[PDB]
Amino acid sequence: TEQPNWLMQRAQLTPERIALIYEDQTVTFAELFAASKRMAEQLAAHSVRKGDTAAILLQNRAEMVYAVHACFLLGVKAVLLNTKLSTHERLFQLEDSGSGFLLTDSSFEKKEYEHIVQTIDVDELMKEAAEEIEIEAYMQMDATATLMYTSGTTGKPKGVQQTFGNHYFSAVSSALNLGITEQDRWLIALPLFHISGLSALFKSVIYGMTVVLHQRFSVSDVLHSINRHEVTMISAVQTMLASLLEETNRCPESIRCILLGGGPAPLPLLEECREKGFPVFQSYGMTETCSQIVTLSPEFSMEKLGSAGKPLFSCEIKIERDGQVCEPYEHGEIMVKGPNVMKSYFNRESANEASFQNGWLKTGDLGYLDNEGFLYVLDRRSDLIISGGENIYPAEVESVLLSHPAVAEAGVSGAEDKKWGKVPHAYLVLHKPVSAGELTDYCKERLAKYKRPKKFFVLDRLPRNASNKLLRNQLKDARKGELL
Amino acid sequence: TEQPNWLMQRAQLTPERIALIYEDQTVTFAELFAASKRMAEQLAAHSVRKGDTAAILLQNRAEMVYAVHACFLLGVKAVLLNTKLSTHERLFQLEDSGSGFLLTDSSFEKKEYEHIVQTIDVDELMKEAAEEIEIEAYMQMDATATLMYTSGTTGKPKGVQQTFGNHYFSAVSSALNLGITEQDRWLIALPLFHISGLSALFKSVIYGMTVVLHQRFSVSDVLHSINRHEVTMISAVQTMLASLLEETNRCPESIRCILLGGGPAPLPLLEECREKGFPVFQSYGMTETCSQIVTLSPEFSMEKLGSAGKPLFSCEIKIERDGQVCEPYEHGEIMVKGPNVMKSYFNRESANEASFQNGWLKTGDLGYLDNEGFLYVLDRRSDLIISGGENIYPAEVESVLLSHPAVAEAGVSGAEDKKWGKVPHAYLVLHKPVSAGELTDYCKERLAKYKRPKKFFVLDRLPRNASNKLLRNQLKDARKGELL
Ligand SMILES: CC(C)(COP(=O)(O)OP(=O)(O)OC[C@H]1O[C@@H](n2cnc3c(N)ncnc32)[C@H](O)[C@@H]1OP(=O)(O)O)[C@@H](O)C(=O)NCCC(=O)NCCNC(=O)CCC(=O)c1ccccc1C(=O)O
Ligand SMILES: CC(C)(COP(=O)(O)OP(=O)(O)OC[C@H]1O[C@@H](n2cnc3c(N)ncnc32)[C@H](O)[C@@H]1OP(=O)(O)O)[C@@H](O)C(=O)NCCC(=O)NCCNC(=O)CCC(=O)c1ccccc1C(=O)O
Ligand SMILES: [Ca+2]
Ligand SMILES: [Ca+2]
Ligand SMILES: [Ca+2]
Ligand SMILES: [Ca+2]
Ligand SMILES: [Ca+2]
Ligand SMILES: [Ca+2]
Ligand SMILES: [Mg+2]
Ligand SMILES: [Mg+2]
Ligand SMILES: [Mg+2]
Ligand SMILES: [Mg+2]
Ligand code: NA
Ligand code: NA
Repeated sequence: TEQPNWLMQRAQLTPERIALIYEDQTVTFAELFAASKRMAEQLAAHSVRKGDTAAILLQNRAEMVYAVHACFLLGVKAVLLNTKLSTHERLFQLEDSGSGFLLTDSSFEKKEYEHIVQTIDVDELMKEAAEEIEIEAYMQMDATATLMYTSGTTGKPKGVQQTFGNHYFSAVSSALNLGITEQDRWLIALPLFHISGLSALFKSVIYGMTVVLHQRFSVSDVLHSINRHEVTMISAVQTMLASLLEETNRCPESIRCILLGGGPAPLPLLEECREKGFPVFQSYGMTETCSQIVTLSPEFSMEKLGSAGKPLFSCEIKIERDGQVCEPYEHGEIMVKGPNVMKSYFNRESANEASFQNGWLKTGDLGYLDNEGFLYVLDRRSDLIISGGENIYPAEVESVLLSHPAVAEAGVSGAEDKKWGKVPHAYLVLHKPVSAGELTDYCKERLAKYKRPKKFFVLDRLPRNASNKLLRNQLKDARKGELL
Repeated sequence: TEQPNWLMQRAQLTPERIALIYEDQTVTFAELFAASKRMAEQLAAHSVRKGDTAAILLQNRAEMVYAVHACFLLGVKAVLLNTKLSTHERLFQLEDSGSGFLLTDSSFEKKEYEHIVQTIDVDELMKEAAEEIEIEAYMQMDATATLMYTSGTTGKPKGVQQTFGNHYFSAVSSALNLGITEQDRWLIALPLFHISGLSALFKSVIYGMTVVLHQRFSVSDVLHSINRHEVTMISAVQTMLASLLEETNRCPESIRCILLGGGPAPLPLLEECREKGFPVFQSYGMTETCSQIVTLSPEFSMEKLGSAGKPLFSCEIKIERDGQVCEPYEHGEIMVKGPNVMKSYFNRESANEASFQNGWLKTGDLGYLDNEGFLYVLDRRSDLIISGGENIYPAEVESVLLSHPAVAEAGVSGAEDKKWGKVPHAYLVLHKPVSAGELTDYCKERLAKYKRPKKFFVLDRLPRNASNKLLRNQLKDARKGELL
């Protein structure tokens, strides 16, 4: 039921091994444990207690890594907040998660959260003296460790409860797939508030593996850092991968794995990576599975071009249509099972009832298996748009647009975009006149920047079926004029 | 609470990878699952049912690997029988374990067991037609998978219940310690009825790693097999390591890990291996921990010479004397904890109550921890003699000797042996005269070869404490004459 705290045990086993490279800082596992314990001590002085929930709002920094581990050492659930959200979106997640604390810094406006939660500046925190405490020496396998919001298909996101067991099994199953050696070093340049970034911190302490951490993604900095630090592993969404190949015809020799996830990649990009020797491992995974649950090796990447691979060890996948399992190549809903699959959504009894069916999680994605069991994800959802690896839910964007008094009805769908893959376009029926600029200013207070419509169209009615349900796939073809 | 059957998933994932090389003949994971399923179907036709217990009595052969997996595919607990035991010793274990079946071959005297268990000849079995069955597609993590007998300190051994979860976590923790790559291959030339050998079969399917299986250990054949099949990993007890060093001064280039366990090694041997580049990882582990639980890497083998190393990830060790905490360097009983620790001894109420203390397992070994947490096991037991990595319990050997009509009292202690480490000597008080030849003939029917006393001595009294308990340590000193 329990394991020794991973960071604590890792510091006991290999104290001097490097845990984190960040800018000009190198942090050993012994130093990481000491810093996380000290932050935990300072948090306990601000009355944080075992069983509490603490939200984290930070850019990728060493201090963010300390805060996550410090929560674990106190027995406190960590809510990872997306730094690009508007205040309005964060406030809902602070309230819905039951967070009693917000750990952030001066680059965010702490004042507008004072009413809901006790706000703590991580940099001022670390300057304070505090009593020593007895830390939580054990992680309970079925306890919720972290919460991440996603799947806003009804208009508001759901908090995914990720257990310590989920994270352990994700890291173990990935190591069984990719192999692990003492020389491996993993570069993380995507957000730590997504499981793509955060999972590397759990791999780090479980494997005893260095993470090279970047605050932002810059191709030139990443190539320099790979060379300076002998990086062997790197995670990317397809936009990042495309930017890398835009920069160089050759992959750095030390890279043995580019773990690609977070949405579909254009086929010519995968073909060019294979032709030029970039060792891309395409993968399929989500917040609910605590990162990858299916991965595709480069040796199959051309024969199975388009596939996300096979399930990781201990994990399982099937394709069902209306509760009947599908034959090979027959399209249906992707359902997954495994020790890395989330406990449940937080405080969403009805969604949990619908999403789980006898131990399997319904993903809401459509796909098929070929006759050797390789997974092919079909890009057919209209309730989800993926831009630069960031999920966007039309129901959320439509809810915000409807709230404007000039707006009678609203529909949002994804438009092709050479850089971002897809971007949201808005389709409106209006009571009163309103310009695109007005609408964009109105959305800025309520939606993260990547969620706001890149184009607006005006219609007399939107396409609906006989049950009055919006037909989002038909928006791009309806009689419309562009709104300026 | 369950995982897909490891062999089934591994065959699904990498069917063409080599699972087993035996007499240089190759078995892929696809072929291994097919042979294991077919033997399971043949066993079901002999009325073997989910929930039964089957004992296995086989030398190291491919068919013994099939049998273990076939049991898993039927949901049957597998009792691994030591092939060196007398018929008498094996009959006790068949009855104690509740085995309904015995899976063996014509190398063994099957007629002796058919009064207690239904005996099945694996070679005859594989020639039979049988109907297809629905195999058990999942392994229950807390269900007992295998039973192995050990710890005969009361005079009869105890059956260790090893769960699927125990074997999974043993394999994962070892991979996290040693690293794992697609090129790794593991050579096993020690009995599959010990967990030293059996654990490699589970590493094999979980990692997707070839096992090179030898029926016996010959140094020249092991060396030829390493270079022929590019072996990288090999398991050994110290007698095996000494034979290797007598044969060659150079370790084969492909070997990256010699995993040493099963008892203490002479320090000049460990120093010589380090001097000549043999990558020896000394370890501490037992049946009850489903193999290694503490291991030491070559980089510390000089500075920590005599150490067993540090606990594997997820595992823990402490030292206690009289239930009190022991400071570093303070001697006490080694106690261990981890997901690889056995469920319990089978139907041994008093032993389970005495051996488990608040979630920790008392090992019966004495040791201490240095100020960096490295474990030093002190060779101090007199209730256990280790001969060539085989455990010998004086209580068992004394019981056999006492049952002889001429024998009034008996005490067995370990004598130094250059080749085997320790061999048993017997110390006897006699009712009537009896020769050493007659006692040896008597012991042939009741004890495995390595357990039989190599020398007998006759005394008028044996060393005993105030409560008339034998003081086995002091037998060596006693006033005695050799019995010819
Ligand atoms: C793609 C990223 C790196 C782009 O950010 P960046 O700021 O560098 O963009 P630039 O090219 O430099 O230009 C900045 C302008 O572009 C805007 N912008 C930035 N991001 C987006 C965006 N997503 N969509 C639309 N616009 C964007 C900026 O606002 C700016 O605009 P201007 O001011 O100039 O006008 C960055 O977005 C990024 O890091 N994306 C990745 C986020 C992510 O990690 N998603 C994955 C989520 N899914 C999961 O975590 C589960 C699957 C998983 O675990 C996984 C995923 C990937 C890899 C591995 C795994 C795994 O299994 O381990
Ligand atoms: C040491 C071995 C290989 C010796 O056997 P072998 O038959 O090859 O000996 P020879 O020198 O060739 O001479 C043959 C005659 O020698 C007699 N004899 C054989 N063995 C012994 C013995 N142990 N003691 C005394 N005499 C012996 C025979 O009479 C033979 O005569 P013939 O009949 O041939 O004419 C062999 O004994 C051996 O394989 N020992 C290892 C057993 C073992 O596996 N012990 C480990 C048990 N402990 C565990 O499994 C838990 C710890 C663990 O998991 C582990 C252990 C080691 C390494 C790694 C791990 C791990 O954690 O994964
Ligand atoms: Ca500053
Ligand atoms: Ca990672
Ligand atoms: Ca893969
Ligand atoms: Ca953005
Ligand atoms: Ca054993
Ligand atoms: Ca007890
Ligand atoms: Mg950038
Ligand atoms: Mg099996
Ligand atoms: Mg019978
Ligand atoms: Mg031999
Ligand atoms: Na691989
Ligand atoms: Na200590």
